[PDB]
Amino acid sequence: PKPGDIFEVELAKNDNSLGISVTGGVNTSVRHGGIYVKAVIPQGAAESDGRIHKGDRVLAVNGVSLEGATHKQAVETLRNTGQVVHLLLEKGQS
Amino acid sequence: PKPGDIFEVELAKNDNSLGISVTGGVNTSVRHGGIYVKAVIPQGAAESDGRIHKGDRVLAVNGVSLEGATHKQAVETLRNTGQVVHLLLEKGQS
Amino acid sequence: PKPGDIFEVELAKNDNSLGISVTGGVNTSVRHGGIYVKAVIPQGAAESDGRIHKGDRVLAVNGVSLEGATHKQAVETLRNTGQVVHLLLEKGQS
Amino acid sequence: PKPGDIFEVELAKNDNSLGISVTGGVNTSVRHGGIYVKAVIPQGAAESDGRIHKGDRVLAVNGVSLEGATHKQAVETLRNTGQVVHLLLEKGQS
Amino acid sequence: PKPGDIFEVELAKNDNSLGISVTGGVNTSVRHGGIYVKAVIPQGAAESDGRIHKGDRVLAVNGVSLEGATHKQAVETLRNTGQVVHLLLEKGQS
Amino acid sequence: PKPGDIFEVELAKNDNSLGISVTGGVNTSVRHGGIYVKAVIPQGAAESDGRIHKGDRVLAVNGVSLEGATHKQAVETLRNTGQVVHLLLEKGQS
Amino acid sequence: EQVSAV
Amino acid sequence: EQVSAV
Amino acid sequence: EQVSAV
Amino acid sequence: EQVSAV
Amino acid sequence: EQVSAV
Amino acid sequence: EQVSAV
Repeated sequence: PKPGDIFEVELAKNDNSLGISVTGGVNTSVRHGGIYVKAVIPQGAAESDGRIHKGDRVLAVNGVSLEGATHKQAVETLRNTGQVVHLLLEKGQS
Repeated sequence: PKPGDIFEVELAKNDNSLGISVTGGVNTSVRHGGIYVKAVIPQGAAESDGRIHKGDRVLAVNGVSLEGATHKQAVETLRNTGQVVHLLLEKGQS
Repeated sequence: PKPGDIFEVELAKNDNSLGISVTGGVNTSVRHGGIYVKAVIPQGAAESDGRIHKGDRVLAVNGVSLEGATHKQAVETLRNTGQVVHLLLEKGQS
Repeated sequence: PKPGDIFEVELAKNDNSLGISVTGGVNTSVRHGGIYVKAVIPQGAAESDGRIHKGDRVLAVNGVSLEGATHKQAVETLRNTGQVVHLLLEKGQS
Repeated sequence: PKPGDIFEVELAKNDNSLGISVTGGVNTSVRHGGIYVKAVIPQGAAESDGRIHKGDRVLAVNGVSLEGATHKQAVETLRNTGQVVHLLLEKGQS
Repeated sequence: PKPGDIFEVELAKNDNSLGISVTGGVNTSVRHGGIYVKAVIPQGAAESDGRIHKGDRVLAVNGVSLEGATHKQAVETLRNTGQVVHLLLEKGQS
Repeated sequence: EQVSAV
Repeated sequence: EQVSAV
Repeated sequence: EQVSAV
Repeated sequence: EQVSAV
Repeated sequence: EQVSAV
Repeated sequence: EQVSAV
C-alpha cells in the first residue's frame, strides 16, 4: 500500500503476542488520538508477516472500530483476541 | 453485528478444535435444519476470539455452504479443516 | 463456482430490477424454505452480468440474512434496495 | 451492524450524488475531527440502499483513508469519485 | 496501492463502457502475454473513479481469471459483463 | 471453485511450512512463466485445509503479485511470510 | 409455488 | 437433539 | 459546523 | 500491438 | 506518551 | 523444471 491506503491483515500470534507496541488514544497527545504502531518486535508475528510497520494506524480489530478508544481501551481490545486476529490499518509514511 | 447480520471469522484452532459445539442439520428437529452454535467451550478458540456465540448459525466453511447438510455431514465438514478455518455465520439473538 | 460454493455479486439494476424471479420461503414447499432463483430475465441485470443462474440460492442481501424469511419478507428485502445490490449466494446445480 | 462495528457499502449514485450530507474534519469542532453522516437525503442513493444512517462515520473512500482530512479535503475525496463508490464506515448510535 | 500490489474495483459503466482500452494477451508481444490498461478514456468510468491507470494489469473479471487469454478472449470477457463490473488488478509503475 | 476461478485462502503453516511445492517463474519452461502448485505435502497445511491442489496457480501472496517473478523470487516471497499467509489463486484443472 | 419479480 | 464437538 | 452535500 | 476498447 | 505491548 | 518447498 502507499501512505493513506487502507489495508487489512489476518495476523497469527507468536508467543501469544501480535509483535507490536502501540501508542495513542483519545486521552494522549499522539496525532488525532489515533492508535499507532510504535514498534515492530524482532522475530514477532508482525515482523515475520511483513505488512505492518512503525507508523501504521490501527483502525479496527476483529470488526470493531478503535475510534474514541482511550489507550487502555484499545490495548484491551487488541489483547482480548484469539490466536489469529483481523486488523484493519491505514498505511503510515516511512 | 446485530441479529440477522452476516459475518465472517478466520478462526485458529486450539488443541486442534474450534472450541464450539454444534447442533442441527436437515435430519434434526432444530430450527430450519440449520447448523447452530450450541455452546462455546471455555478457553477455546471461539471464546478467545469473542465473535461467535451460542445461537449463531454457521452458513459455510472454507467457501462451501452447509445448506442441506445432515448433522453428520456438517460436523465432518467442520472437522475436515486445517489449523485456521474461514467461517461464514448469521448472528443469532442473545 | 461449483455447486455448493458460496459466491457474492454486486449487481446494478436495470429498469429498477435485478432481473431475476425468486421462489421459496419458510412458508412454501420449495426446498428447505430457501430463496432460489427461479428464472433469469432476458436482457436484465443478472443475465448481463452472467454470474447468477436459475437454481442459485440467495442467502443474504446487503449483509442481512434471508434465513427464516417468508416469501413476502424475502421479496420485500430484495426490492427495498438501491441501484446496486450486494447479494450472497450458493451456487446451484445446472 | 451494531454501534462501533465496521461495515462497507458499494453505493451507486443517483442524480450524480451519494445522497448524504457530511460534517466534520480535523479543522472543525465535530467529534474527533471525524467525517460523519449529518443527514440522509430523501429518495437519494444512501436512503434507498438503507445501510447508511445519520451518525455513521466515514473512514475511507475507494480504499483511501479520510484520516487527517480537513472538511474540504474529505468533501473533495467524496465528490471525486465515479458512479459507484466503495465506502468504509463505522456504525453510529441511533 | 504501490506497484505490484493487488487491488480490486467495482466499476460502473458509463455509456455502456468501462472507459479503458486494453492491450496484450497470450498471442501478442506485450509483457508476459498479460492484459494491460493501455489508456484511460476522458470522462469515462475508470477515469472518474480514479483507481485504474495506464499500465495496470487486469488479472480477473467477475471472479474469472484472464490468465491464458488471447487478446480476443480477454476483450470478450471484459465486454460480456453487466453495468457494474468486479475487476482484480495489479498496480503498474507510473 | 471451477477451473479458471479466482479464490483466496488464509493458510496457517504447519512445521513452519505451507505444505506445498511450487514450480514455475518467468525464467522456466512452465506454462506462461506462472507459479503453480506442483504437489501438496501429506499431513501439511494445504492438504489439511483442502482448498489448494496440484495445478492451482498462485497469483499473489499477502497482497503482492507474483507476476514477473523468477522462480527464486516467488519462492522467497512465499517463504518470507508469517505463520498465517494470505494466498490468491486461480483454480487449475484436475 | 410463489414466484416473484425482483 | 444431536450436539457435536468441532 | 460545516455541512456539505456529496 | 492490439488495443481494444472495453 | 503511553506505549503498550500487544 | 525447478520445484521448491514452501
